[PDB]
Amino acid sequence: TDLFDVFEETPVEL
Amino acid sequence: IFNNAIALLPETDRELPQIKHILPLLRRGIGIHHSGLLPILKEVIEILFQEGFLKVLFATETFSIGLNMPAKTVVFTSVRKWDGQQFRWVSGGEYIQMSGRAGRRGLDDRGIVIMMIDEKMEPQVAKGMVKGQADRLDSAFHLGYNMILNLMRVEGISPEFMLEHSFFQFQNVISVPVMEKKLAELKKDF
Amino acid sequence: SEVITITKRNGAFQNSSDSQIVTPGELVTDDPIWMRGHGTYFLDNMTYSSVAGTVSRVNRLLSVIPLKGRYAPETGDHVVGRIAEVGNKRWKVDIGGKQHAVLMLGSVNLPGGILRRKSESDELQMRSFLKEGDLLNAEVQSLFQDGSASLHTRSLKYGKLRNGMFCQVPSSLIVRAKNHTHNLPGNITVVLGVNGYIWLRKTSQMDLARDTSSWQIYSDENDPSISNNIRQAICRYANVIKALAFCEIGITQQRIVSAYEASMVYSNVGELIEKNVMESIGSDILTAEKMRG
Amino acid sequence: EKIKPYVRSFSKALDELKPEIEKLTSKSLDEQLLLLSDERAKLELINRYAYVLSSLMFANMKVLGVKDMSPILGELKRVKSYMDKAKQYDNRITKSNEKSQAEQEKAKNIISN
Amino acid sequence: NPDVLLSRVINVVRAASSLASQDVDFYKNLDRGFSKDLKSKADKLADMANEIILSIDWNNFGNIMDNLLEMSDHSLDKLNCAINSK
Amino acid sequence: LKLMKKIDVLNTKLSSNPLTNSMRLEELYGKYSRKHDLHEDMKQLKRKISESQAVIQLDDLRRRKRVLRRLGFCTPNDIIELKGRVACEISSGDELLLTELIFNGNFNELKPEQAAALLSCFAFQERCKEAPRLKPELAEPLKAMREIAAKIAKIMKDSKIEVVEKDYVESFRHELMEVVYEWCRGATFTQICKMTDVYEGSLIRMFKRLEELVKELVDVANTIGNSSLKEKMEAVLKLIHRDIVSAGSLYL
Amino acid sequence: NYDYTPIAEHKRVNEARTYPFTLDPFQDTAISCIDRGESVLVSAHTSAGKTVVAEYAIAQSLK
Amino acid sequence: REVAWVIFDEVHYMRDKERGVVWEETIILLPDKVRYVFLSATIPNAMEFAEWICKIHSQPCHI
Repeated sequence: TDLFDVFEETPVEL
Repeated sequence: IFNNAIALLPETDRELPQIKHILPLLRRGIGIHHSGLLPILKEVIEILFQEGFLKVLFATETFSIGLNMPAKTVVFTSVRKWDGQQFRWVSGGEYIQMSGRAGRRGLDDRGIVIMMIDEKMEPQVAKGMVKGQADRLDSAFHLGYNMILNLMRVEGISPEFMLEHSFFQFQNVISVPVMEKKLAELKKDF
Repeated sequence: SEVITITKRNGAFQNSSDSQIVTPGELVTDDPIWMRGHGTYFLDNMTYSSVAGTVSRVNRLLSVIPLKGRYAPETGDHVVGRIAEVGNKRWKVDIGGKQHAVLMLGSVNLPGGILRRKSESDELQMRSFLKEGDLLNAEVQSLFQDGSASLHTRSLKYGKLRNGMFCQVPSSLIVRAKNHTHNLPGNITVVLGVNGYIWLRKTSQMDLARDTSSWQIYSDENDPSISNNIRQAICRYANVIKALAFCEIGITQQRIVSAYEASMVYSNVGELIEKNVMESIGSDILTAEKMRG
Repeated sequence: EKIKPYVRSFSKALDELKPEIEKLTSKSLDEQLLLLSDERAKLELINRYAYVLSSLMFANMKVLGVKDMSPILGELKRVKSYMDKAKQYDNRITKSNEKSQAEQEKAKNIISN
Repeated sequence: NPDVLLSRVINVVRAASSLASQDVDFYKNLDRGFSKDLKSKADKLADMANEIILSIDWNNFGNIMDNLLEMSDHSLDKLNCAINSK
Repeated sequence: LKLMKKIDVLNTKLSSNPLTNSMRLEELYGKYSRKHDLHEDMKQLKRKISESQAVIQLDDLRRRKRVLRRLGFCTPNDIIELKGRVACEISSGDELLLTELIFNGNFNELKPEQAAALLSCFAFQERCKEAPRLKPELAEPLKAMREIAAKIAKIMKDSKIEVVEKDYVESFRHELMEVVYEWCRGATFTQICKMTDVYEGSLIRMFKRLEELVKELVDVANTIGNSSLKEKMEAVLKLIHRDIVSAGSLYL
Repeated sequence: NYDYTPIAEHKRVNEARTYPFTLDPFQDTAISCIDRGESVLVSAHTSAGKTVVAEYAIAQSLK
Repeated sequence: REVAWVIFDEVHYMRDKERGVVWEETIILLPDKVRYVFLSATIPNAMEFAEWICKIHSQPCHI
């Protein structure tokens, strides 16, 4: 859970 | 007179080898010009060139700039010349600067320009070399850190101020009011 | 509503960030690899300080910066000179430092400029353009073999003062910046020397020219039009200098503005001399230093 | 309808973080450093100010909807790389102190032995 | 404090990641006022990014990130002399 | 299927809009569009002109503002340090290096014959034949100064200053050091002529360059107080400024 | 807004350096610019006599 | 401070990629009172120089 991985996830997309 | 040139050296220095070698050529009415000689050698030749004892000069680009030592006859042995990047066909105002050194004002009737070539050159190039063009003069401004020092050290002005009046952006000066005029047109037609 | 501060204390002569703090006679080290500069003397290893000051280790250079001493002259600095003497074609002039600066005869702005060229009759008129004790703006050129340096006025901006008042401070509290002439609301101008010498005067057009005749460069004249509202506003900026000087405050141009608006409590300008109130306003700004930046 | 939850939701997160910003820039980049003495205490303050801003400029650039996001993404692993370094440096400061205190306890036990 | 306010940043980072995930142009079609609210929510961003512009005060942005990371570097080199010489 | 819904507004709303094509709105579109193109292309041009404004050299300069701060020659408030005060009387060589060498103080155990060969590593530019790997008390300081400039050029590489660190090193030329080491030992001009192809005035063209160096080096310990250095500096200057170095001209 | 009068009209009141022979028309045009007191580029070849224009301004500085 | 005339010869070395920085900057560092001379080889684009100078030291310059 390194703190730059939130840049990397795909969001919750409709 | 030559020994009087060697008179201002030590007697140990009066026997230095390179000058022993060149002196019979220098005795033969013959001179060579380039940087690699001694400065004391560089001055004595041009004197004797200026006093015409040495009918011959084997020269490079300093004596092209080195004036007040006129010629009658100029020989172009290598047409092309290395420019740091390429043994290139010499451009115009180079050759024009490399032209006029022959022909004494009150004395010589003409100027004698003789170029040895070793290629059937393209016609406009020998034009573009000899029927030449005055070469464009533009700023080669760059930066250097000792300049960067003292403009901080002297208080009154700035290094930025230098750039506001540097000719290197005069490129960025000239064509823009035309485009402003085009903009003054385009702000109307809109 | 007073005349004098008379507070009494009888029966006594007197009321009675880490770095190396070294003394004279003291060893620093004996690593031979270090270089030996100012504040340092030695015997082949023994690194010996000579003052009360701080060890400065610069990357292989060890040197001792003191805490106490006169002003150190350096080139390119903007200071204020008081005219000491006149020499052959030379002048002597106090910096406040160790010695006088020198000032060549042709080192100055001539009236009419360079079209006025040289003349040997100019040394027959040294006293014409300059005389003793006078104050001016000067530009530190270069030095001698000792550490004594010289001056000049290579601008219109440098020149003989008028239109105001002098004050002086310790050289320490004056902070270095890329600028030294400062213009303050109240239509007035501080000319902070580096050396500890401070001139106030009214803002000129040349001062106004900085942010948008020539024959008056040795005059003892002022602008004749000087209001008291100019003059009394001078004194309010005057005391707050000594307030920060008594409070040991590095001078910020804004702090002065901050000193000035904090001084708007007191319209009685003569009350700007109080040991406590200067310290109070001194205490104000340091608390006000703990908000902004 | 479809936009109606998320836009008010995200703005509330802006509304959530909006006081946090003002407390973050309460005192200046000089002040919040110049009040501090330890360079380690100076350290992450430089980073964390950039750390948010990096995300901030990555956030607002989405609002233009520009298809490129690389020349802030190119800045992203940079800020990581400097955050990568001093942590590993500060790991080594531990081993400087972690084992030196065992040197303290050992040599006292040697005379005890 | 780092672990508090960045956790709130992470909170808004994911929310920033939650923003343009949906198709946003469709209600920009269906009204300007969706887009204008999205413009107005960007006016927060026109203010909230400006807070650190205010801390200083794209090609503007390309400048200062150097000068931010300027000051990062002179730490560790001083930390090198603070530690490796130590 | 949900993708087509973007058109399934346009299927509705375009037909719904008042004067979809009434009042020659199709033509009035091109009436708007000929305005709208003029709306586009001026500022398109005006971006170019606004792009055609500034000093383009600042990006070089802004990188160099980094450099001295990285070197500590000035504050971030740009106030010049004593470090940067050093090379104010240095123009004759790499000022970026020559401060650091003296700030790395490596000349404390260099002799006047020894450090002069290190000053041959500056006063001359044009490449030539390989010198041998010389006596290492030259070469190890030569190895020492090479170690310094890399870290310098490292941060120059970090500065977005496009300089090949490798090519930055071979900007330094280290070959005449032996001949420099022997003219320090009182060698004959005749003898040292044998040790190169490089012509004799060109030697003097760096010799009389080298005096300009060493004289500007004398400036430095005055500004620092390295009293050992000032003893060592003119000790060099004694040992170069001599017989053939005393050349003067004839016109003057 | 500068107040201009033609330099081709500039009757030089004095040869601040006199010269033995007939000077050239551009050299005539040159020295008036010195004499009227404005700066000037002249760009010629070295054999032309750009030297001669430099000879003039010395004395006008010296006088 | 007693110089009003400068004779610049060899002006075209401003296009020296080696040293031409010096000629350019030193002219920028001139006080604007001073008169100047400029001599160099023939260039076609001489006026550009005058067009550059005449602003930045704010006095006329002939060609």
